[PDB]
Amino acid sequence: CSASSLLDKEAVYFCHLDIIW
Repeated sequence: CSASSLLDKEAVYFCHLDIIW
């Protein structure tokens, strides 16, 4: 079920990454 409900959590937070860095 969405990898313990992560998948989007990790993709979104890390790609958001504070305005690309």
